[PDB]
Amino acid sequence: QVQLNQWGAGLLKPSETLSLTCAVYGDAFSGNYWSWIRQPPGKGLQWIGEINHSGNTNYDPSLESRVSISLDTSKNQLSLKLNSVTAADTALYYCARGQRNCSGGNCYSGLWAWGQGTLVTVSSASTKGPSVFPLAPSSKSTSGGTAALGCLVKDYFPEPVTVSWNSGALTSGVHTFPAVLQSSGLYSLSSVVTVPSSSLGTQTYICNVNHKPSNTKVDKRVEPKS
Amino acid sequence: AIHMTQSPFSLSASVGDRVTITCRASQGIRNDLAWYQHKPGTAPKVLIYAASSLQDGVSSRFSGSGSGTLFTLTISSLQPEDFATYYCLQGYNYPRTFGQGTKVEMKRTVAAPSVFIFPPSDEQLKSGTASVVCLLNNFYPREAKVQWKVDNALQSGNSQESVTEQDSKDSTYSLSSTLTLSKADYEKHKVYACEVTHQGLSSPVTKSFNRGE
Amino acid sequence: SSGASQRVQLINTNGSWHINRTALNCNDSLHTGFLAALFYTHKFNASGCPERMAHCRPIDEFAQGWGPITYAEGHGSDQRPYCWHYAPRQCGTIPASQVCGPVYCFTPSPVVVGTTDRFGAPTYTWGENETDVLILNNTRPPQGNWFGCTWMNSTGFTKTCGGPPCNIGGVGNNTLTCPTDCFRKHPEATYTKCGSGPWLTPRCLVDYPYRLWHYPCTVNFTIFKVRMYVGGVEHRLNAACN
Ligand SMILES: *[C@@H]1O[C@H](CO)[C@@H](O[C@@H]2O[C@H](CO)[C@@H](O[C@@H]3O[C@H](CO)[C@@H](O)[C@H](O)[C@@H]3O)[C@H](O)[C@H]2NC(C)=O)[C@H](O)[C@H]1NC(C)=O
Ligand SMILES: *[C@@H]1O[C@H](CO)[C@@H](O[C@@H]2O[C@H](CO)[C@@H](O)[C@H](O)[C@H]2NC(C)=O)[C@H](O)[C@H]1NC(C)=O
Ligand SMILES: *[C@@H]1O[C@H](CO)[C@@H](O[C@@H]2O[C@H](CO)[C@@H](O)[C@H](O)[C@H]2NC(C)=O)[C@H](O)[C@H]1NC(C)=O
Ligand SMILES: *[C@@H]1O[C@H](CO)[C@@H](O[C@@H]2O[C@H](CO)[C@@H](O)[C@H](O)[C@H]2NC(C)=O)[C@H](O)[C@H]1NC(C)=O
Ligand SMILES: *[C@@H]1O[C@H](CO)[C@@H](O[C@@H]2O[C@H](CO)[C@@H](O)[C@H](O)[C@H]2NC(C)=O)[C@H](O)[C@H]1NC(C)=O
Repeated sequence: QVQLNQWGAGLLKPSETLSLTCAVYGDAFSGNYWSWIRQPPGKGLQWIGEINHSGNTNYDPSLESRVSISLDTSKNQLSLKLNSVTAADTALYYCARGQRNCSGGNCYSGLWAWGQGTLVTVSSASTKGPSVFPLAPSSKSTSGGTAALGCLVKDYFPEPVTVSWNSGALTSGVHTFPAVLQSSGLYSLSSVVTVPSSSLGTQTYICNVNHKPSNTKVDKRVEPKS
Repeated sequence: AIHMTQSPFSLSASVGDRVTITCRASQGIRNDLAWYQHKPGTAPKVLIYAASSLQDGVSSRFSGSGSGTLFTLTISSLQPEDFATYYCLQGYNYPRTFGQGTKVEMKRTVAAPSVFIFPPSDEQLKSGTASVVCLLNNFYPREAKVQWKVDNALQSGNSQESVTEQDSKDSTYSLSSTLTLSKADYEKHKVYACEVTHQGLSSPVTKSFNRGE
Repeated sequence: SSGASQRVQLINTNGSWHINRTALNCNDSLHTGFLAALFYTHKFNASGCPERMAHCRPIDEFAQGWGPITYAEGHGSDQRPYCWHYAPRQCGTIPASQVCGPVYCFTPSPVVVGTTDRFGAPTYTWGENETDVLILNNTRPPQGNWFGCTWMNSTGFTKTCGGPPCNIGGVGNNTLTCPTDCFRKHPEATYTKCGSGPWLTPRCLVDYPYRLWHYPCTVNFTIFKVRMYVGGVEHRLNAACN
């Protein structure tokens, strides 16, 4: 089973030029074609363009204006480049190897080997570590033998943030929510965990936030509020 | 441009059902169609190519049929691993065009949300802003409404929710709504009520706190 | 990088398939040459072909298969690659140091796979670089790249990957795991569905230059030009048969 490898800088500010590469393992053979796919957040998969065994390409009419795909057969590397990038080009960019064959009349295509993705956030913001306030458990957050507490990870850029609890000890009942892009341009992730009511005073709940694009670490201890 | 329309956009099914998503072409695409499986976190998988062939090692459940303007993916008995999003894709035209995708969630018994309301931290209020979090935990179905009443003043514009992907194990969605007011405005009012309407609630629930508690 | 190497006169075409991309990691005499590296070192198969081939079976021996075809990721204890019913492990990436000679893969037609780093770019170091590797990972074509590969390792034993093969079912423990065309024992185990290597049928392996090396007891074999079809594409290729 064959899986591809994508490289490239993922954070952009508008009017730069996005430039990924992708190691399609294996030499160009007759009928082989390679293509790039992007998933803008919340939308479906969206086709960018193909380059095939012959070196000629279909692009999307939206992006022809400013896109380009080559295949450097010397290093078995696929290349995607988007010019004059806009903040709307934020998406998850996939590269796919595939085969298209014609039995005379009819033809079939299909993509059998894929990259891993590369999130590309294009946004005029600058990489800022998060502020992590506690979500303190209280009677209004406690109902039952089940109390809820958490961390609100607020105002970070760009997207990838990770929250673990009691330094990866606390597993059960955690929901780290999908972050949101607030009107500032920064992001607000929220991670909660439900724990036994009886243990609030006696078990210690630390949440461990990590925003790697700013080399930021934070271990906020979340405890009850009176 | 050959437009593929895919049906249904969403679909709820149990483990054991037959499931037939379909995909119609604006004009004939011969049978250059292809079916892909997408699960959050993973790359897509081809399941079916040439509209009716099974890619090597894609299960026998997955039948692809159709030709011309009308194509189906059909799963024989739904399997836990099969719960994903499926997109068709034609390879016959100058712009390759996808279907919109079909997200196939799992059906379960109705669950009511457990609403907790979290008040803004004092750590935050010193930075100048106030975040009121309203959690709706482990409910099904996914549809829900969260509204904010600051002293009965229904809000809008200043609220931002986001919902988990269905639980892989208990099939329950969870949602977190976040009011964000400046310190000066949060200081004006008293009651912060998060009102939740969900199918599992016989009548809408409200959790609330007064700015002192 | 690029040996520009001045000029050459006649009518020309492209850059072609290079030799430097062959892993010559061969620990039995190293080499005085290259042909030297492969023979007076490793493949010391003299005459034991009658009793090496003894441990292989006609397809008739094996249990008839019931029901629907599945894929076996077991590959276990099956360690006689010269028999047509070797159920091979699916192809991984094998480090250059464990290969002596060129590596052949079979979209049934045979192709050479060369040495390369872990990012797929060809290396021309005769595979003596440690980070050199042979990226053989496979998927059954009409879509993937080849049904299987055969090569020779650093002590000169033939070793094969491919498939993965088919579990056609069966009555007893004397049952078959089909790596080839089988529509005798199960009427859906064709090569396109189960072929996991050069073996076109129980008694025909794809002829290729090192067939005499990797599968040595098929010397006496007869070579036939046969058509085959793999998801629409015509394959015309020689088969050594018996
Ligand atoms: C050819 O196939 C082999 C085996 O299928 C591939 O090797 C596998 O590569 C994946 C890359 O994601 C490895 O997964 C990783 O495992 C580590 C273990 O610590 C984990 O931390 C990672 O998060 C990830 O899950 C996998 O272990 C590895 N398997 C072996 C036996 O090495 C190889 O990459 C394939 N070559 C291709 C497709 O070019
Ligand atoms: C394969 O490796 C051999 C290693 O020697 C290369 O042969 C050398 O090539 C360089 C320039 O191309 C010469 O300066 C040396 O004198 C050559 N030595 C010989 C002829 O043994 C050979 O070029 C390599 N092949 C390629 C093009 O990668
Ligand atoms: C064997 O291959 C490796 C790469 O896989 C070579 O190592 C690289 O050499 C370049 C030379 O500029 C460096 O920039 C890279 O950083 C090296 N790779 C890493 C990350 O270690 C190596 O030179 C090759 N042969 C040997 C061992 O001489
Ligand atoms: C080359 O491949 C052969 C394939 O069988 C390897 O031989 C086996 O080696 C293991 C471990 O030493 C033994 O337990 C087996 O009994 C051997 N099998 C036979 C039939 O000889 C050989 O070791 C490989 N050489 C390498 C890995 O360089
Ligand atoms: C390939 O065929 C030849 C002839 O059938 C075999 O070689 C001969 O074997 C006899 C024993 O019956 C010897 O006495 C001869 O000296 C051999 N002749 C030559 C010129 O090789 C050979 O063994 C066969 N190879 C295999 C793998 O069976």
